[PDB]
Amino acid sequence: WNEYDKFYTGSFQETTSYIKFSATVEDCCGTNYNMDERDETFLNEQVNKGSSDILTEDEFEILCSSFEHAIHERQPFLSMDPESILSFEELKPTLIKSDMADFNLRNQLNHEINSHKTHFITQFDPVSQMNTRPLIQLIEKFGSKIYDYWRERKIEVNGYEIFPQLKFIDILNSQRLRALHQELKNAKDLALLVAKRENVSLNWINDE
Amino acid sequence: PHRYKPGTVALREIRRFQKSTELLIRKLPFQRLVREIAQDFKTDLRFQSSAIGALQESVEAYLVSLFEDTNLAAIHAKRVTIQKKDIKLARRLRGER
Amino acid sequence: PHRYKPGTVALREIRRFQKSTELLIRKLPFQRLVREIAQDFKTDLRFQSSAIGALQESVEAYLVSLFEDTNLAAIHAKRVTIQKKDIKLARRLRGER
Amino acid sequence: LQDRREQEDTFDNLQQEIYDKETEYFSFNNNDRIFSLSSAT
Amino acid sequence: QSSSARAGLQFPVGRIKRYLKRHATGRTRVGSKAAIYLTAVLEYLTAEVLELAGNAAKDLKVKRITPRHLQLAIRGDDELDSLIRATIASGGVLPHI
Amino acid sequence: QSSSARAGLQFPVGRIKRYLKRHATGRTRVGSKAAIYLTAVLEYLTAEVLELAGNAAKDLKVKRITPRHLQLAIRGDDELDSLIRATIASGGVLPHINKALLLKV
Amino acid sequence: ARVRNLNRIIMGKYEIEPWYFSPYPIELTDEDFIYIDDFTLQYFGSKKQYERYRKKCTLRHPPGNEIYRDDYVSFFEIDGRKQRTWCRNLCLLSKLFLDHKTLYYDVDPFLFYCMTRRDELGHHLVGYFSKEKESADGYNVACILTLPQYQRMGYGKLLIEFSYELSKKENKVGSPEKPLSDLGLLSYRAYWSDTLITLLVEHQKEITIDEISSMTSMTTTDILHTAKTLNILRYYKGQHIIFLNEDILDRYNRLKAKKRRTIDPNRLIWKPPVFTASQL
Amino acid sequence: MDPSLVLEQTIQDVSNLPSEFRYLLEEIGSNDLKLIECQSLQREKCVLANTALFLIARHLNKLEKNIALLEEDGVL
Amino acid sequence: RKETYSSYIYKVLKQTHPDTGISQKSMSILNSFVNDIFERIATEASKLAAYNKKSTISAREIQTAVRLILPGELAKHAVSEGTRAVTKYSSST
Amino acid sequence: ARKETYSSYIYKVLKQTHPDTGISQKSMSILNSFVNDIFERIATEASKLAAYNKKSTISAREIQTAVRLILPGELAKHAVSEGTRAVTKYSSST
Amino acid sequence: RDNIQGITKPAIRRLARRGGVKRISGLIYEEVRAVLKSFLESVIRDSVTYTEHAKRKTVTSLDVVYALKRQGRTLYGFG
Amino acid sequence: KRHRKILRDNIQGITKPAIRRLARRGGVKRISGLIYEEVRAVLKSFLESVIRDSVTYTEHAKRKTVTSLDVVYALKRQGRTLYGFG
DNA sequence: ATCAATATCCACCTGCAGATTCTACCAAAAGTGTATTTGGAAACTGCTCCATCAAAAGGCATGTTCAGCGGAATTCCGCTGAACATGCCTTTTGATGGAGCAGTTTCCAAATACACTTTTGGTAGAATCTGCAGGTGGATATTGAT
DNA sequence: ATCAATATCCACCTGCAGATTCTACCAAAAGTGTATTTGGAAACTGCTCCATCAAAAGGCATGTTCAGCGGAATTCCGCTGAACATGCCTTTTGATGGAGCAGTTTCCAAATACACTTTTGGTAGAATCTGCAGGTGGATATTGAT
Repeated sequence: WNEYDKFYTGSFQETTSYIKFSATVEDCCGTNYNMDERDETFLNEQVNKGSSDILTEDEFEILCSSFEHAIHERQPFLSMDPESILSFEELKPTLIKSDMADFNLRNQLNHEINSHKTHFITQFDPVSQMNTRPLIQLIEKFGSKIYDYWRERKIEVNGYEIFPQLKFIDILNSQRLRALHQELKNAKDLALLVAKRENVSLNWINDE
Repeated sequence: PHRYKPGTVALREIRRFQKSTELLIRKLPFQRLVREIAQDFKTDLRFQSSAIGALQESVEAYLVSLFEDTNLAAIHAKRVTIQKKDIKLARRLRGER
Repeated sequence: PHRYKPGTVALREIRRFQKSTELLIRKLPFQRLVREIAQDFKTDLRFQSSAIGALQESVEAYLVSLFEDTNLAAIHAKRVTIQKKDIKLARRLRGER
Repeated sequence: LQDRREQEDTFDNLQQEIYDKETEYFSFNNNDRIFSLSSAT
Repeated sequence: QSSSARAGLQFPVGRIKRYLKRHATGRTRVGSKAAIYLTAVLEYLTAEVLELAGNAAKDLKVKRITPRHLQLAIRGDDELDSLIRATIASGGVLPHI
Repeated sequence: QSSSARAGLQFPVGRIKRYLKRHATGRTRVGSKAAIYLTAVLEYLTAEVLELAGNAAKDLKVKRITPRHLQLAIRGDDELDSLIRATIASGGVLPHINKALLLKV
Repeated sequence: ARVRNLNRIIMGKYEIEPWYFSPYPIELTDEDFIYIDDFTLQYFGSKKQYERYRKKCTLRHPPGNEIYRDDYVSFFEIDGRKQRTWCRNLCLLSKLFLDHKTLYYDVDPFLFYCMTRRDELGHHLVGYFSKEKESADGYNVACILTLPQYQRMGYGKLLIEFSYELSKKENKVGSPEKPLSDLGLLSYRAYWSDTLITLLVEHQKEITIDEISSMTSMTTTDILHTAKTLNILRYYKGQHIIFLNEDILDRYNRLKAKKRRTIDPNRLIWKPPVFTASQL
Repeated sequence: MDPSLVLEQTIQDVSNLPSEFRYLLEEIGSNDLKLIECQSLQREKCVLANTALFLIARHLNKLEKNIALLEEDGVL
Repeated sequence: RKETYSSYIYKVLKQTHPDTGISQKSMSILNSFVNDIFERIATEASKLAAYNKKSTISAREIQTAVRLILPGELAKHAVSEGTRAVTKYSSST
Repeated sequence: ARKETYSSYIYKVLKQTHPDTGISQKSMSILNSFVNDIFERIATEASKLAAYNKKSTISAREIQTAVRLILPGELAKHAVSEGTRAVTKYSSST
Repeated sequence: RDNIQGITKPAIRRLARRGGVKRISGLIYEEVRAVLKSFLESVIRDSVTYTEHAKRKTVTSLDVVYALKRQGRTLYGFG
Repeated sequence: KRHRKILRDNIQGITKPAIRRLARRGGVKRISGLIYEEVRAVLKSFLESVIRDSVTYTEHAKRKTVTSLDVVYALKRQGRTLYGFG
């Protein structure tokens, strides 16, 4: 009964009328990953020798998630097969299209604004998600160092996985069903009432 | 030499007769009534004491039932009196003729 | 096509419906009603169409009897229409138990 | 030019073409529909 | 010769005989003196077809179809106090407002 | 020596079995498993008399006699309908007054 | 193996020795520890991660719409259709707490309402009660259970006197079933004791019995159970429908303490208009 | 079947969502109180503003895949 | 059972006024009437002969039964036609 | 000079539940008429359904449905319960 | 001569007030005599045909309690 | 699996205002409203009071349909016999 | 006063539908004839309950005043018949699944019936206490005058 | 509100009808083994019948609006029950006769059984045709705003 304040950071603000909310798990919780403890600190064992570029604690937690989205979504019939998936250089088409924590259905209408620092910031991923670094570039940068650990990781249990699981007419009716699309753009464009405020509001002081 | 409020001694009359249970009609005029109303069907009958007793408690039971449902029809009629029309209409809508 | 006084097409309708002889509540919603107030007692039973026919004529005879004696209650009450108080009055001194 | 004139004149009418597509309910009366969008200022 | 049709009453005295025997419980039934009964089921059943000579006297149309049968029983007050217990199917109500 | 009251019952099995042979619109009747019924009257004469002395002590008369029967044989809510066709002899009528008459006039 | 699984489990802010077995994921039993936090509800067994792996998410508040709010405890509403997963694990949060009802069929067709403490950072659940969609067998509520850290300040009672308010906020009566209650046997009896005496103090009497169901939605088949749970409330109907009484009133004078477990009847609707005829 | 059962179910996941045009304004209508009278908390206006259509964009996953199931029958 | 009172109510309607016609469900109406009145007289006749500690049924207790369960004028005409037909059976052996 | 009533059995059932009781013979007659005509009531309707169910042995289960059928609800439920336990304890003829 | 007037207006006044009436309108007396004679003749006719059956030319209590058990008004106590 | 057959156990107590036809089969004039809910309640009461002892007759008869004969016997002993329909 | 379009009764023709009258199996109860059995009819005897018959007192009867009461009327208003325009779900006829009834056939637990044989529950007197019915009397609760 | 005037609640007093044990007795049955004859529990398998289910046609159910009248409230205003009180009227009591109720023994008669035919009445194959239900246009009430 003293473990509280290391996982009790955060802030809070009260209500204005009532706390209305709606989400799912996999768009509120954001990421999807999972680790052991014996890969937390000594899978990066001798990385102190050769840490010229990035080597921190909180930068390898995102790309430990993305690769196992190939198995459970792109090949759902793969239920017990040990000769499971193609190698890391052979799964290169699985990075141009994927669904890692539902990425590209979150990143499809994200480049029409181009905010001055960087674009989309949501209140439904945690506070420090930018130098939590983009995996656009880190498959070809340090993608190989996580694969062979994974390539032996799943096969000790090979078909289910060691983290827990869940044990065992046309007429006049579908016409408003497409007339629920005159909201085609009408929410973000008057979110763009003030979502063009910020690219020049942030920097009024630079005459001095 | 003192006159009560009108109708307030009626309520203690009905409490007095309702708490008590004895056979409230008097027996021998009823006994002469049942005898010379039985005379019409064949003459020269005689009775038994428990028989005429059964007749008198049967008729006070049926009479008290018809009085309570005509009273309840009366107070349905926003009316604290019972008249000919409500006893015969209660007589009808409890079914029998 | 100017309208006459309010009421006489209703009274012509009561003479029409009274002198006629058909069944009046429409049959398949009543069949659904007797089903889904029946299977709550015990799980799935089946019927046969003459039995549910007998159900609907029995219930229409019963509540037309209930409406005729509540009509006599309403005409007792120095009124021309019916309310809730005369219908539960009529069912009360009917003696539904 | 990026510090002096752009910051409101390109923002004076974008907030007022809402008034042709708040009329998207017609094609209840609700002409003075102030439910959701007219008071965002 | 044939025990019913010699006897001038033409309902089957043989078939009324065992229906007492299959039902009554004093376990011996008199043979000839059940005939005295089924006179009555002739005499009652005449007395609801014979005053169903009203339709052939006033209701104009000859083969007697079952809403005709609601012009004798309750409606004809002499027969009412034998058939309150029965509610006839698809007949209706005698007209009154 | 147990004379057939040995299903925890205390009503005469022999006379109810002879009376079902007495009534007997049919012919035969199950002399061992007619015990089912005279135990069933053991409920609702006791559950009639257990509510009898349920409030017969509230009138403080120890030999319970005819009026207090009706004062909840017809006020007991569900034993009313099993006795509605009866009007028991000289047992009184319940104390009830409609409150339209009691209005302080 | 109907006993609690392992020897110590924390539920967010305090450790709870659980009561019974749950259909928990089996393979976490060989290590001796299982622990679980408040709002993610995703299961673990070692504090090696959620010491700061609850930087998985910034969820402070559940997606139930907080439908009441007061000085002290709020509550909200979950349906099993707009969410599929964390709606499900809240029962398996407490199938180790509940004695009988466990899942084989999936828990989707039940709306799910959960009582909740206000907190300095994110408001934490205490109870849960489970209304079905419409007219299972009547039975306006189902499984009701409070989190075992936080009883005896009286907060486990006021949600079973919220439960009857959303019956005439839809205008049909309702009441629970039998299934079993020795754990809270007098608790719903305690509110059904004082659901009537607190609102029999105004009647201008000669009042019937069935309008109580029209005004407090507590049904016709259990008013008489509460009219005999306490003293004599009869001896007047004898030729009609049941009549109710009053007495020397040593109750309302005791209704000054243990009275403030109330609700403000002032908030939003709860009709699900859709049908969703479920078959599987 | 492909019209019939697949008709309406894209509205009860939007039955929670008339709330988007009623989530949003009164806290933009409470942070206009912060600028009517130096850039301390003024950053976070956009980061709840940009979440306007973001789940409607997740509905735009569904409300354009259901349109993309027009061709699942030969008529439509 | 597999029995009826059909042809007997046919012939009684034909021994009265021959013009009319028995209909489809009316025979079931009259059959229900005759079976219900027979079951009625049978149960009260059996109970009469039961409670007077007697051990057979005769003519006279069903005579008193059918007097016992009718309106007066129809009972008198019924018992008259009853005595008439039972004595016409008694005339010839 | 021979006639048989239910006097002593009703005396013993109600002294056995409540020992501080006494009975007038008028109230004993009122209960005798009670038990007698509810007996005849069950008898006639039970015999009627066993008649038209193509049957001749008057068995136990039709009087079980009979006592469910004419007795009102809650007392019918308790009645069929103690009848069930009665024929249970009589079947063990030990 | 008549003796249905043998029952008197305080007696049926009491019999009414046992039911719970306050007011008695002064002409209900003759038809309450009428309804009493109607019920009483309807019960004594089947009682007298019960006693005319059994060859005893007196009534008893047993046949009149069986007669009330006939016509839907079963009295108790006396049989 | 399937384990349960379809049930529309919902608001069927709204039959119709054909109570405004069968009222007019009786002699009643204008009807004043606000009686429809308790006349639907009493129709529900009488129907359940006849169908539950009819289905006790059926479940006694070891069957699991009802027929016309046992339901006309059911309302025959219930106090008023439907007549000539079985 | 009065015409107004609306609804009502009637002769005339038309599909259809179930009486209805053989044909006849045909299966099966019913008339008829014994043999003997137990139950009803009549006569009796006598022990009663039913009828009827005189002297103290409470409950009916017939009054008179007066005030709660019902009845009549009259106006005010919400709420109900009636109409119309419209949605909806009945509303009849096929259609295949599929099964629970139902007749038959079957073997077997078990209720009837029977001589005996013991207890055992009515009953009828009968002590005999006692529970309460009635009466008297003292005090707090209830109701009307002012 | 502040007492006179009823009266009911409580307690105590004796008398007496009467319930409760009791208990012998005892005629009458529960209750006991012993075959036993058959009605019933169950199980076979054919198959009529219920149950979902659907497509289109259309009467009919919901909603909404408008005019008005029936309900209801509140009133004034004759009148008839209620309430006392005295006068009387038949009651409610104890006391002496007498025809039926309720036992019995015997006489015969009528219903059991049982079987031997045998008409007869249920069933359906099925004519048939007319008695209805229904349209449809020709005479006649229908009861108001004007």
